[PDB]
Amino acid sequence: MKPKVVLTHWVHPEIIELLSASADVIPNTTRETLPRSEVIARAKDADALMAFMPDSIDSAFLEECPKLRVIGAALKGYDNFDVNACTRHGVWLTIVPDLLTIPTAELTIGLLLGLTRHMLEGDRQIRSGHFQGWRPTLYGSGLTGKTLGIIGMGAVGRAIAQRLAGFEMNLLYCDPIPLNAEQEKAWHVQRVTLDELLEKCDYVVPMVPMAAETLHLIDATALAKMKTGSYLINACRGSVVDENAVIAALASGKLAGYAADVFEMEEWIRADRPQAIPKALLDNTAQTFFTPHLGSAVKEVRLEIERQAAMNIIQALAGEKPMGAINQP
Amino acid sequence: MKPKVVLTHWVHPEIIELLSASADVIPNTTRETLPRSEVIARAKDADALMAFMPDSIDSAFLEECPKLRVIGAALKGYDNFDVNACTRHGVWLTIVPDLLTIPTAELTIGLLLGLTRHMLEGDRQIRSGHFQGWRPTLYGSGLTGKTLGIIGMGAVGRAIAQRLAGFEMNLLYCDPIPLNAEQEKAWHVQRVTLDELLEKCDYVVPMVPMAAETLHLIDATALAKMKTGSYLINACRGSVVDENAVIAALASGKLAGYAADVFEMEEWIRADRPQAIPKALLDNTAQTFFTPHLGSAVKEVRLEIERQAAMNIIQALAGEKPMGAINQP
Ligand SMILES: NC(=O)c1ccc[n+]([C@H]2O[C@@H](COP(=O)(O)OP(=O)(O)OC[C@@H]3O[C@H](n4ccc(N)nc4=O)[C@H](O)[C@@H]3O)[C@@H](O)[C@H]2O)c1
Repeated sequence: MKPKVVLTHWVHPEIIELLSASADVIPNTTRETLPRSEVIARAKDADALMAFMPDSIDSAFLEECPKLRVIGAALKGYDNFDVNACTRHGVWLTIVPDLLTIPTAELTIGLLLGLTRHMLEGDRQIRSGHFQGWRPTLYGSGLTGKTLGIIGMGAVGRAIAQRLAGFEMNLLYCDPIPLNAEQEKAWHVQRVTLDELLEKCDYVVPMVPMAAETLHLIDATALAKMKTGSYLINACRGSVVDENAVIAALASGKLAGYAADVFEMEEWIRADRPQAIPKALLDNTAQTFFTPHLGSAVKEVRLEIERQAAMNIIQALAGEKPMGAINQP
Repeated sequence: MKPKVVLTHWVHPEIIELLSASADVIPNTTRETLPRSEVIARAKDADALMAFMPDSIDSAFLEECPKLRVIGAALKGYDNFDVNACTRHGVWLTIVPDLLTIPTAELTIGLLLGLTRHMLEGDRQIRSGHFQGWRPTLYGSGLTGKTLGIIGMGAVGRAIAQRLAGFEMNLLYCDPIPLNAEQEKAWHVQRVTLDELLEKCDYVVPMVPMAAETLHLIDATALAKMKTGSYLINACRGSVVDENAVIAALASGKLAGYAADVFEMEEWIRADRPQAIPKALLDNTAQTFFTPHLGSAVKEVRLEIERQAAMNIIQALAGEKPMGAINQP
């Protein structure tokens, strides 16, 4: 009998066919997240699982699935997995590197341009049917000559700087790890401290990992150091920005706008956590621009992420050591 | 008429004999890489292609080979292939299992010993004809009693630690995921943070698994934390080490030497890659030891890689789903 593989979320039909040669596949045929109780029910006698961001693989999950030999995570960050529990239960845990970086950088620049040029309200004005030509409205803020700061010059930060290098801006970054001289010259980016960054920037773009030290890194104290009329673009992680302080800074005029691909509400791991995006942000269509965690939502990229997770499962089930393993069961 | 298979690079004669049973084989009789135009000229009417590291398969290539049914990559990865273009053109794309671990670990230790014991300069002095017996020269650094640190503890790192376990060294490692307690005791290897590792090590060996690769893990900041007089050995991947930072550390005396099997000029997916090994490294024969990507240049391993690629081609040409498929055409 073939091993069984459960996929918790929708995958491209080619991926199901690929896995079907060596396993019986139980897919999620909908675009929705199944409740944890239904994922566990399907996985209880599975040999393999393809896991996604909404899955929380803890010891209780693994105890319900005694046949599991590999979890192929279609993800880079494995915060939602208990790796040591996987290891103790004899379960390979694999991830996918690199693939999310560039589409997230591209989306961040889209949020920057959409927010600073009032493009959403512009589209709404077009859809109203009342367009009759140019009007002296929706005057925004341009990029050339402005100062943009990247907090965290890592994979996404470097992808963003490379792309903004052609926009004739003044680019700053802060990071405990500096770029080298060739990189700083290539992108014309200057290293500063976080305080200097917050002081000088028209646009602030946090791209740090979520850690104890970066929880609410952009809080009321950071916003108070920022330039009046500045913009904040958040596509890193939901709780790096204090959304209640942002609401206050928009109300007072400290921030001219806020754009975000990520939200505190999706950080289910923290106890003090809201279950909805604050209404004062949702109602403020004039000053905000939001996307539902679309950072890596590019069809060709999602397919290659799914392919890497599938190959890890195939390799593990064949008795090989999977290419993306982070543990050793 | 049998189908035709084009092999872009040299293979062992028994592989050509294996393929000859079901296909007419067009080999590369030389040890050279053919220009792309010649590969296309051979493969325009081929049913199958065996591809290697120097190959790159894009949509334009596939448009010129309308009879192609399978590309069997003699590779454990597929960065140089447009997988979805293969799929859309009806072409199977296959890979082989990762067979590189142990020969890479062995070569890394060869690099360590050759570099630290001045063996290349020693051989030069022998061939100069002027050897007249022992002299107080070419004094190097030994292994016993010294501290060596492996950054990353996946398959290759574990192979290195197992082999260095008998050398009476102080072995350290860092990895987000720890080794088993039985392995730590068996190899006498101790987990430390990266900072502790860089601080304590006479020898530093970056060997991060594919899931943990990051650009310039060893940069100017890391090198400034290392011990003065230390040695750096890179058989991992070119992008792991900032080669211009290394040149500066050799020049300053921070590094006593650098050995490498891989080079930044090899990173054809990174936009800002170089196209030569820096002249300041090539000239420095006194403090460097280099090999041209030989980590798995072992006859047994190369043969098995070719054999698996040939079997995939044979399977696909016979109308089966090949065992190493990564797509579904
Ligand atoms: N919206 C999405 O769908 C999406 C997609 C992918 C990723 N993400 C997010 O998940 C994270 C991973 O981003 P990353 O760039 O891949 O992570 P990393 O390379 O480790 O970060 C650079 C680091 O910054 C550090 N650092 C640390 C502390 C400090 N006080 N200052 C620092 O500066 C340190 O030195 C290093 O350079 C965010 O970046 C963000 O992108 C979202």
